[PDB]
Amino acid sequence: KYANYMNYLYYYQNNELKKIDSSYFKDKYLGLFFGASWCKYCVTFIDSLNIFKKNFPNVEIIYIPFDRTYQEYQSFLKNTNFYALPFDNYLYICKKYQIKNLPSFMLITPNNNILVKDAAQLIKTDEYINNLKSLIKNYIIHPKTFQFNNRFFDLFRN
Repeated sequence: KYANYMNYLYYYQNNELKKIDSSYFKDKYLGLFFGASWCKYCVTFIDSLNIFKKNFPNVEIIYIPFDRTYQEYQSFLKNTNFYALPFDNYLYICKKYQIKNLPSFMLITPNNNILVKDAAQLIKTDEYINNLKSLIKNYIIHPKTFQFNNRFFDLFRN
C-alpha cells in the first residue's frame, strides 16, 4: 500500500504551518497523545501534558488527531505548539494499540517499545514524576535501525 509512509510531521510556529522530517524522531523517547479538539477531556488534558513536558523535556510529544475538520486540527496545533501527524484518519493506530478512549497518552522508548501504555492515567495522579524519572533512568535502551531512519511504519502499521 505505502511506498513511503509518514514522511513528515507538522507543527505551528510563528503563525505558520511547518513540516519536519520524520527522521528527526529517530532514537528519541516519544509521547503519543491521542486527542481531538472536540473532546472536552482532551482539551483539559493539555494542561497535564504541559506539566509533563517541562519535567521530561527530551520526550517528544506527538499529537495523533481525531479532529473532525482540518480547521479544528489547525486551531489545536496552533494552541499547543506540539508536533502532530498530518490531518488524517488514524483509527488504525487506535486499533493497533487497543485504545479505548480519548485522551490517551503512551510513552514510547527509542526502539518503539511501550514504556508506559497508561500514561494519561499516570500523569493525572500528580504523584508520578520521581517514579517515572527512575523508570526511565533504569530502562536500558536498545538501539534499532529503521529504513530511511523512519520509525513510524513499525510504530503505527503492521
